[PDB]
Amino acid sequence: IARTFFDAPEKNYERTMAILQIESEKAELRLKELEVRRLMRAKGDGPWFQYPTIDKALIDHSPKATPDN
Amino acid sequence: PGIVELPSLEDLKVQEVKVSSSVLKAAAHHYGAQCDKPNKEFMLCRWEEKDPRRCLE
Repeated sequence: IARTFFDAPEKNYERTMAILQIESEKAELRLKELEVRRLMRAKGDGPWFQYPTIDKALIDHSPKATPDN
Repeated sequence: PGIVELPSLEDLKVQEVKVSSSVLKAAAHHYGAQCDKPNKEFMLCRWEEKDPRRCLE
């Protein structure tokens, strides 16, 4: 029974070790995601949460009729 | 905010061109032909400085 069907205890042990390492890495990455989202929404100087402003290319740089501007 | 700087009347006292509209309109072409260089200097100063107080003289 142990030879034909059941897996070795070392195989299950190291498979469990790899699974635990992968899930611990995923949990740490999720916590880092929450922290970075909070910090960079609060500061607003990151690639995300960048609400758009007016583009500066639409300003006319030519002189006007009245120079007091 | 800051105090706005203004020149006094002593920098604003000059002789005036006390003439009507048609008096200026009749000789306006010779006006633009003869006294052109000081006019160009004054309005280039006005257009680049964008401040009367730096162009008065």
